[PDB]
Amino acid sequence: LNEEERLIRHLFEEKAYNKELRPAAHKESVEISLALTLSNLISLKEVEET
Amino acid sequence: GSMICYNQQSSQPPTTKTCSETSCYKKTWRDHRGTIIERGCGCPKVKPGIKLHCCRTDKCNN
Amino acid sequence: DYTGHITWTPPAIFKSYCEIIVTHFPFDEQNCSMKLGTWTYDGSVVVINPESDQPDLSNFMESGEWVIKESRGWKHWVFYACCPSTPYLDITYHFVMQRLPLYFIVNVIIPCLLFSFLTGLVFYLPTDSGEKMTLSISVLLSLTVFLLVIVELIPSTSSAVPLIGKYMLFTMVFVIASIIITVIVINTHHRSPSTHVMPEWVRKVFIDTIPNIMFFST
Amino acid sequence: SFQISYSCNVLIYPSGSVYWLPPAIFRSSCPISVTYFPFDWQNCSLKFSSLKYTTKEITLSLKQAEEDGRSYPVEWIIIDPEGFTENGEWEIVHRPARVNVDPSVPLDSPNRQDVTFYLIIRRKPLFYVINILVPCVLISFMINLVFYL
Amino acid sequence: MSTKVYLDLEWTDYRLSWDPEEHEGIDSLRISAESVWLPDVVLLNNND
Amino acid sequence: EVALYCNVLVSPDGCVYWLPPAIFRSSCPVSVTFFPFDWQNCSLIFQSQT
Amino acid sequence: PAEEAGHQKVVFYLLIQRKPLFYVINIIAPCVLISSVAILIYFLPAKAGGQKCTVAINVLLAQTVFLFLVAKKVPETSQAVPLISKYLTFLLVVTILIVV
Repeated sequence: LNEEERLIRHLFEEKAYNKELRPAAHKESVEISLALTLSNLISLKEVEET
Repeated sequence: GSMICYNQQSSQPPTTKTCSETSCYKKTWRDHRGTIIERGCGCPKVKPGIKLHCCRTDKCNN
Repeated sequence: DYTGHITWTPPAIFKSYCEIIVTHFPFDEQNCSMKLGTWTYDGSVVVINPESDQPDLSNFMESGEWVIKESRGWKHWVFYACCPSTPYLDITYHFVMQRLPLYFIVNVIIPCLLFSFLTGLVFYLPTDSGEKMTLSISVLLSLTVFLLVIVELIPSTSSAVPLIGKYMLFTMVFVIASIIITVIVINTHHRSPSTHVMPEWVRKVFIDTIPNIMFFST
Repeated sequence: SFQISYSCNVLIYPSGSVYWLPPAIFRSSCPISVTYFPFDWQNCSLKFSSLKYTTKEITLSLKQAEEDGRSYPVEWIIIDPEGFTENGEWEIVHRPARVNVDPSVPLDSPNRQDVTFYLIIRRKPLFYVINILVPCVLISFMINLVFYL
Repeated sequence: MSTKVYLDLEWTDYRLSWDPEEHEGIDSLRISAESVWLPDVVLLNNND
Repeated sequence: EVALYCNVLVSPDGCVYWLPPAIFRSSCPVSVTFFPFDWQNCSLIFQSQT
Repeated sequence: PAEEAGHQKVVFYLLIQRKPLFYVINIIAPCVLISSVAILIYFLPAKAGGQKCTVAINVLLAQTVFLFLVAKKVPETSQAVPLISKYLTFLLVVTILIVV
């Protein structure tokens, strides 16, 4: 626990992390990379179009 | 009649076993986390989308 | 406990995906699995071990439709080519189960058998009754109406043709062949000298070659 | 149901990279073309975007994977070949993935950028051929028999 | 009738005004809806 | 669990009264031999979870 | 085990009898009547215009419609055959024998 708890206390208490703020400058955009894994295809309901 | 096949997973340290079959196989595929390589005996039937390499020689699946 | 041991037994409703083989339906055997694992922790930080080789069936309620013949749990280590120091662990509990087929035997197979028996009855009904086509067409209509029952009761899967579906298609083709052959017989029965001339091969076969075996008058 | 199903843990690394793999069960609108039923194929899509942030705040892109030290964008839906069970009636023919930015909407609209994963799927007609189509055709072709009666 | 829609609600909160030149040119903010006063706008004729 | 978590009624002797209402869907194995002239024996098993 | 949690149980039992009036009115009595129609073919003449086979086979068609009606109402377990399913199968077989 020692280094894990120390790191959490360093990142979120000592550094005062704010989840409401973006990790970027105000005029800068954050690059989000997306991928999708299809675990399984359940159904295509024709009448309900879903 | 016997044979020596490899059977280690992916990039683990190599291991070997005794195949009573006439082929050894390497089986490669890729899920969302990375590439898996499975080595063993025979020539199994694989699902579509899986690379398969069967070979009839000692220590031939690597 | 005072030693730090934690036991946690939460309930859950597990909805799992399972390859269903309908080749032998309603006499099919299924093998359905539940793969469990730590989603965000790999084997190097959290090790999961099975409590027993088998899942616990002591508090298992008897199922209405299935009998669980076999059950086991297997732990799997998965290594990737990129990282040879961190395994990924899972525990897969599989259950091999057998369907009880009585419902589909009673509600699908038996009426199909009765219609198949009715199919051949039209060939003992004389043509002078004026009821051959009524009988055959009505058997076909009963089969068509029973198709509603079957589409209601049988799964709509295209992975394979169910055995019971093969029996259905066989019975359907059987009735249709009966209707075609009955039309041929009825057409033969109203052949007249004014319209047709008896071929010599028909006289050679159907008068002497076969009826000599039977007991009537040429 | 806009959101992912299970809000799992994120993994953070010393470089500051954040990895997150939430699983989700999604019900989306796939318009159905019935023209060639039961020999039809459908084109469904899963359109992912942020309604909380715009193109000025975040930039959507595909994942960049590596092979032999060379990077490539993952332009497809990942399906694990070993663990995937095919749907009982739908086979998958194409699995493309795209980043779409349309200029019609204003730039301050969160709907400007999106990442779309498409499934082009062909129906397996075996159930309908066996249970409906063949009996229907064979009964319909018996209408020619009244000319022999 | 089942519909999927996007509402468009515009109003003025005098308490949430600031001088952009006193805050390094920030002229717009994206604040979680639970943190600000919302009008209590609801669909009155919902069936469910 | 129960449908509504209402108030308890505490008395001076410390004895607590609680009457929560509940909608319950319980498992009843249906004996089908004499359907529709059948009778069923349904059960509601209550126990402490912890 | 006394230390385990869920072993002392309070069990409330409900022994409930089904009121079968809906099935009597809408399924059983009409099926009985329609099946008893088939007994009348023994009084029709055995010639053209008597219509024995028409009556019997159309009764069977009606019984198949009744199979569809009950198919949406019977439970789908397999320890026992329901009484209504047994009776409908019996009526079917009786109609088959009448046709024979």
